[PDB]
Amino acid sequence: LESWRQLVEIILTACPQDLIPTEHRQLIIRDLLQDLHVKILDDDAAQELMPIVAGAVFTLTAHLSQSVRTELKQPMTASGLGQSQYVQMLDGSFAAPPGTENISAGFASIGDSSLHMILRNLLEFILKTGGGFQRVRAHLYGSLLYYLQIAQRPDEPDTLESAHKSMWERLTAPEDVFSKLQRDNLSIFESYGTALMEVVCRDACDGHDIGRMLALALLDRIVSVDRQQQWLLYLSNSGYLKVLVDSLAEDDVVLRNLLTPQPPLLKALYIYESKMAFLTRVAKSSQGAIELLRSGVIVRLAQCQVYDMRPETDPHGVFGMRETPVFIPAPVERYRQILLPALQICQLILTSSTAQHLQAAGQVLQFLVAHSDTIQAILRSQEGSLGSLQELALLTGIISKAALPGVLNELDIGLNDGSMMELQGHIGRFQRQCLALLNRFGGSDRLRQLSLQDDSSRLDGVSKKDDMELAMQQICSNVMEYCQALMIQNSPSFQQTVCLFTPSLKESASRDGTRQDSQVSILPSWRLPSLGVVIHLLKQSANNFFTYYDIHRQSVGKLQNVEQLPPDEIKELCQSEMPVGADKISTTQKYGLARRRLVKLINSRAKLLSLCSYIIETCLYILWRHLEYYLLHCTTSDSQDPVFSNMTFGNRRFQDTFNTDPNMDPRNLRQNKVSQQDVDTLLREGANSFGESLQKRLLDIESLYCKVRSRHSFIQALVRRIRGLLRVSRV
Amino acid sequence: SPSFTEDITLSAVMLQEEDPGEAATMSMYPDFLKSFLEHPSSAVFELIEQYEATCNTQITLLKKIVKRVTPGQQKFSKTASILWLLQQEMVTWRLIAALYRDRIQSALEEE
Amino acid sequence: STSASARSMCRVLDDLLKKMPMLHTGGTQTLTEFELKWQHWREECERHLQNGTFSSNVHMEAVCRVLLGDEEVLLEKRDLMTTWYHFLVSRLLFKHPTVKPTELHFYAQ
Repeated sequence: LESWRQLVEIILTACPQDLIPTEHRQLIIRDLLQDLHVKILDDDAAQELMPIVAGAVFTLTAHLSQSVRTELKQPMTASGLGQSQYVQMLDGSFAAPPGTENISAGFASIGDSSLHMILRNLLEFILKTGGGFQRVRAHLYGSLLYYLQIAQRPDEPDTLESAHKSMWERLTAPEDVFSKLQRDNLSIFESYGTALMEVVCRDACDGHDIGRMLALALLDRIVSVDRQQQWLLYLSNSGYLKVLVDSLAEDDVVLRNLLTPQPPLLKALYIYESKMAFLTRVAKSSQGAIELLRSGVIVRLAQCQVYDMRPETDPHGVFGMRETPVFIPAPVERYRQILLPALQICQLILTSSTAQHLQAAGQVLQFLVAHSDTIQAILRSQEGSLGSLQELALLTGIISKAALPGVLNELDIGLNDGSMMELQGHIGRFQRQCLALLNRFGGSDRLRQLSLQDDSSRLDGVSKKDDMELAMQQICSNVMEYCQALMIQNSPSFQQTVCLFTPSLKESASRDGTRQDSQVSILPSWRLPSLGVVIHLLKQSANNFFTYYDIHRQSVGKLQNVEQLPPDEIKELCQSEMPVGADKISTTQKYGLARRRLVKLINSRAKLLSLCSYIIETCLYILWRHLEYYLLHCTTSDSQDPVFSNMTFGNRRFQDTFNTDPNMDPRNLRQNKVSQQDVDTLLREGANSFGESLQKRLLDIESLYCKVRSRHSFIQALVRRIRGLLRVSRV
Repeated sequence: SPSFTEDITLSAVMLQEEDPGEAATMSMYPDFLKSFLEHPSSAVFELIEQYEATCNTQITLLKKIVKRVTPGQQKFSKTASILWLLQQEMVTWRLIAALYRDRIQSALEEE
Repeated sequence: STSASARSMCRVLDDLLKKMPMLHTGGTQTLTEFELKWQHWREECERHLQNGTFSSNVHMEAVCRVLLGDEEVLLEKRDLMTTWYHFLVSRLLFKHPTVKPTELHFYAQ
């Protein structure tokens, strides 16, 4: 059997497909599969067979998966490509813009009956097997992976103008034979019921690393199509979640060992990664997140000490040289990977925990305050590396929703004033860091720096540039989320509402230049920076928005004209995608490769333009609220306002005595400096630098969005009211 | 609004299953038959009110569904087309009911 | 009720015993808040004694000393304990309510 197997896979995986018609190839594959299922489902030996035949089935379904994929690149019948098609009624796969027509033919060619019956054969062979055969069952899980690989679909593109396909990568149809066979197989799963999922749960909890990965992938793809949740119900009923969460206590200890010099092999890291991915799959469900919150997961994480230790260097000591393996990343990177899943699950639970998001955010802020030291170090760390940008982005994702004084007003109530003041002092630390974030990375020189940082390797340099650019985009969007939440919360107040900025365009002009790029210039974040930051960022965003808008339009033109392009440009595009190409490969393959590059880049630019419009409109909101506060409520030092000079600036004053020092003074956060001369100079500077060209650009840009969240127009209100407030002075 | 929540969960199912429009259409018929059996053929006006109010609730739910997703996607174009057909179904129901109730009361007022 | 002067003393003691810090579980029991609130309770007992609503009587002062942990008073009260394991459990209850085996041997010694 060893020889016969090795023979057949040497026939398959190494021989060129071209020598024999793939129709006959797959036909023979399924014929062999049916006959072997006959023989072995009927059994021909005892336990001694399942290992060897299980590896056989492993590689057989591997070869069949990739071979059916080989047919997926070629049309069969009289029409699988071209102007007219008359064979698509034979399958749940149908026509689409270039790419899906060749795929649909590959399944309309094959007898779905044979596929379904043979996978039945697999599954029944599986279910009659007993336990204690972990590597046999590993072959089995991988075989199931190999089959469902064929039925797997990729992620959808991101389009703005709606000029490329967004169909048949999902199940959104009564059709999609993919989905219907998935439903049938879901029924067979539930027919297997408790025993099968008992087996898979035990195998995922105590199995072997590879088999754990196989089981996790199987579960993820099954859950991605399940709508009946028997699995969630049973795992909830059985308390597997309890033992799994208690295993995170062991995760903490092992990772605390791993942080030491010369860490052991990465298998423990892989184990913790797989556990965290499983918990992410859990949190995907709203109910799963509910039970995660009910279990006090964040409490256990806070009681764990692993994130408290962070590899950080000093200008002294033996620092500057690692005794850890050079083939593994930096220990600081490893700690980043350690802390990352906790933050991911936190941002998922805060988003999906809307009903109990009060308690979710309370636990999240407990996590933050427990780990604020490392959090503060990351906030105060100026790196420029992709990892650091992701760190700050996810930190802001947590803070913009969690670090709200409303959460302290709704929970933690009745606590002592010492606890209140410590919590609020940390909160103010977070606002000051968030404010300094804009000063650090709202500048334009970051664009040049990050564009130059990715010229070392051009294969992934484009991806790196897009990643850092998008990361900055979410960071901007996200600090703005924090600001908007704060402003909405403080809106009903009329004596405790202060504006974070002071009016000036001197700093607007100053920021357009360099920030003495040895240390990034920051306006004083304990002393309330200026609206010049807002206007400069808004103008820069408008410029870059026209940039990415126009290049996106041209890229869409290229994507639609890819059929008309000559061999050389498409060859260049395929070389830019993968280090293999030229005209020896099929023209269709070349078109597909070029189109896939264009799809990913269009997705990047579309996300960019959408979020940039977000920041634009939120900048409008900022300008509106600042103008409302200043022109209507702030006391002026050049005259006596009618009823506004009796109105103090927002928030009350400290009773604690401090000396004005140029570092960490929240006492300066409480005072705005407003005068009539300031108002006049600001109005003239706005009238001059806020050109009608900029206004028309804003108005024409804001004429296509807001459809996703579908709330009635506020955009024209902000634009017009900002325009009026610019022409309206102090009363 | 709870209806918004059932919209969210049915849309979570409906992204992995058929388009919302066909399910919404098929959901109405049992209410049709319930009203027809519980109500006589002289209370046709209250029966029309039942159709209208309930199928307005389905319009409510279907726009609740379609509003949150990206409309620039062609997946929802067919569902939306069926949806505008549903609004035309409103207007057809309203038009027939108005014309023929007007005819009845005109026969009444022909004094 | 019997002693007018000791009535305030008894009320203060009863309030303290009513506000004994207990376990703190938000999904997982927290020892940290536990020892923090126990220390704050000890501080409150000391402040009550200093204010005089928890002092001025030999019994109440002895009770407060024992609550804060007072070895010589316990050893004088060796009659009511009568056993060194009771001595150990009293010592832990009154100074180290969260004990580890690493310190159980020291305390037993």
